[PDB]
Amino acid sequence: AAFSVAVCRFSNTGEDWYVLVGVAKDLILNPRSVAGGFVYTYKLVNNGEKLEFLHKTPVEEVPAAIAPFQGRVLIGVGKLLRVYDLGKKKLLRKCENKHIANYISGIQTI
Amino acid sequence: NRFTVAELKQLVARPDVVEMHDVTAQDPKLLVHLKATRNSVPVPRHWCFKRKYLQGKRGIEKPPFELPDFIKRDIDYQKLHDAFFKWQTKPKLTIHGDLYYEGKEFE
Amino acid sequence: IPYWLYKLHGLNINYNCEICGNYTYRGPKAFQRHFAEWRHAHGMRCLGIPNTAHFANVTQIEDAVSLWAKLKLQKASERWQPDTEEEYEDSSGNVVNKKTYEDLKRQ
Amino acid sequence: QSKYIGTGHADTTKWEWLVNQHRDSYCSYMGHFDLLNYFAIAENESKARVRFNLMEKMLQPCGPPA
RNA sequence: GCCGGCUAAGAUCAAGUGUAGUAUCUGUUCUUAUCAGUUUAAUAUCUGAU
Repeated sequence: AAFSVAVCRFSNTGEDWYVLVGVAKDLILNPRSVAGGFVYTYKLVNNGEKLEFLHKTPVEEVPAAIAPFQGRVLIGVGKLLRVYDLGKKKLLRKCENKHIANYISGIQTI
Repeated sequence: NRFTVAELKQLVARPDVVEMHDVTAQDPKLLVHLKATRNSVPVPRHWCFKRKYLQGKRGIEKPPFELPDFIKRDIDYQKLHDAFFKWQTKPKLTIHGDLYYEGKEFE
Repeated sequence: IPYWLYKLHGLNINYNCEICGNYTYRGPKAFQRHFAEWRHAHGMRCLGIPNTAHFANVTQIEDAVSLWAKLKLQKASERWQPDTEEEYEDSSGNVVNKKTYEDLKRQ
Repeated sequence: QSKYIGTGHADTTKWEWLVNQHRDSYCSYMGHFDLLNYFAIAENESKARVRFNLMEKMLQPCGPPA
């Protein structure tokens, strides 16, 4: 599936623009019964006309947001907001907070 | 014929706002779930008290209504609206759910 | 003396606070008061469970331990969400926590 | 008939409250436009399809002891 | 109200006065006790035995 997209940089990596897309897996609604989620990290190949499938970081909840929080991918999966960084094989959980009320269906970047 | 005060307090996922008298209702789980609202306001403190919140401390010792300075500091032409509608102070009271208790002002 | 007042205010009743030194309190008025006091607080501190607001209406041993365990630091607010992913490989391996990668990079 | 239909009273059961909740929450779905053109985008069905589904769900939704 | 208490913290029976309605006043008792049932959010109350 797919429910979010962003094009941000990474302070750890270089200035190469990196895209991060969300994906659901068996997110059957009515009744709400999802199976999993994933985040695909592309390198934005072709200077904007392609994308290299770098890493598919899994998650036990359907992600619904992504945004650069001071140079980090702030993804809100279910009821948990986690700030991830550049991962050679998967998005590293640089920080986490599970104090979301019911579902994180958005995020802002102040 | 109902869940005990501990069984009905451990089965729920938020016993921090559990009440002893609430466990004897007809649907304790439903009441516990409804009491777990995000930012609601529970029942007042006069649920079980039989003093009506006025008979106990019936000897009130304080002024009835102090004149606010937002309007006090032909009646007035260039200063009446220029002191009440111009030099007005915003009343800073409770925001959302400070339900008045019995005293609620002395403590 | 006031037997009618005793039956009205809630006299002729007690409450067994086992965690509060197995004390014997009064009626419902002292029932809740027995959970927030000096003797009950000292008993809870000597038992090992911290004095939490969720454990106010609790009055037992096994139940107190179950509350101190289940209501302890759950999965939420973990150990800072450790995710180091040291540069020992630069292309694979990220399960190293805040201490594993430190020891891997120190030596 | 139309005395107070829509809400119970002092000893209304939780199931009988949620039943009225869903039965009066779908009428705001079959009648309202934003909450009807928004559900036909998620389920990816036409207006008639979603409306007939919601109408058939009004038999005894929320989990009926029938 | 005064420095936990001095029984002005509650319920309830009979009578008087009066209103469209709410009410107002006088005189009691208050189980000092136990168990079972009804009931009350819990008391209380009532229903029976001792």
